[PDB]
Amino acid sequence: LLVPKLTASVTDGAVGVTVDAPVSVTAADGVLAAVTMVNDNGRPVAGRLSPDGLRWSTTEQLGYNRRYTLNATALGLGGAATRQLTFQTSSPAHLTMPYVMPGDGEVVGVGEPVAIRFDENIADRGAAEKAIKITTNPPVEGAFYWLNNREVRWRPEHFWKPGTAVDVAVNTYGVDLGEGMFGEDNVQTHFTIGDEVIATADDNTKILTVRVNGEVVKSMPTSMGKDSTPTANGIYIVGSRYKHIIMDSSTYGVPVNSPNGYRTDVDWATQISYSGVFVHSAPWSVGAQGHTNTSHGCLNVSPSNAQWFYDHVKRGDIVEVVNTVGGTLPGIDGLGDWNIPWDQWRAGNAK
Ligand SMILES: *C(=O)[C@@H]([C@@H]1N=C(C(=O)O)[C@H](SC)[C@@H]1C)[C@@H](C)O
Ligand code: NA
Repeated sequence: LLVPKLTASVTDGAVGVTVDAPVSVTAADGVLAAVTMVNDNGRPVAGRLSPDGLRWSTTEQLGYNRRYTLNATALGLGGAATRQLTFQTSSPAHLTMPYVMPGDGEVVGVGEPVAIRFDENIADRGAAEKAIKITTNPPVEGAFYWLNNREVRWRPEHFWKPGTAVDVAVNTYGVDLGEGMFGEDNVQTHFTIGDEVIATADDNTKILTVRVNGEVVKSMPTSMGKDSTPTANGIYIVGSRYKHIIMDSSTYGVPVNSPNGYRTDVDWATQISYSGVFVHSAPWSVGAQGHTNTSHGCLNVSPSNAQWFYDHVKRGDIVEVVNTVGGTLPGIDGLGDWNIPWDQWRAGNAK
């Protein structure tokens, strides 16, 4: 007859035990008759034993900087076995919280990347990427790319196919993200891709044409950036929408009191770059719209066309600007991800 054997997922005296996984105990040639896990000051840890009595596991989040003591007894025909193990979990120098976009349960356009923004700089980008689990249905190849030291993006080679489910699990709790930095918690979001909405602003015609699944549904006269401050060419991703908003140039680095500084309240504004490009109402330039460029870079349209855009275009839809005397929108703008060539995006920049 064999004496029961106890096996635990941790070892007695271990330090730096990571807290991204549960602690378990398994019995062999016998069953678990008693399992308790207690922190430094005696508080019991929630756990559950399997019906067949063979495996116990913690069922709640284990804490950073804890010393836990596990006590287990196994009983079998051949006798008894009891063990006591004490171990210490990870002690972070710092915690960072991730924030994910887009919103949970949202429907977005075919240009929307998965966005994970940490509230601290990440020293080990690879460890962050590894901790982020993206599911797509139908499955599609995609890749991570960092816009800066805190925010990473994931997208496919081409615009999403309408009807695609996207699930994002950021499993950073218990994960060492470099230089003693650990995830403050996990976060999860799920979203779905809607209709293909692509609006093209052609500087040769000064028209903003809105296509939904390939069909023209709207043609808006526009006035883009004057030659001195032109609208950059390229692919812009639609972000937030505002019934009205005070445009403050200092938000985008430009002192209000300075030469092309400004602080103006505007109607029906749809943001399409972090650098401050909006589609918005411009009653002052309705005469110029469709004829000459007169703005600071924004896409001036009529009050009714700005409101139409507000009502009918959603986060993640696409605005393409072409044929202007500007350069190309920076790939790392914040809403310019599609201007990065796929070979470069796919290669990433985690190192
Ligand atoms: C965009 O060009 C700016 C925005 N558009 C303006 C315009 O005149 O077209 C006004 S300046 C009076 C407003 C500030 C900015 C947000 O980029
Ligand atoms: Na879209």
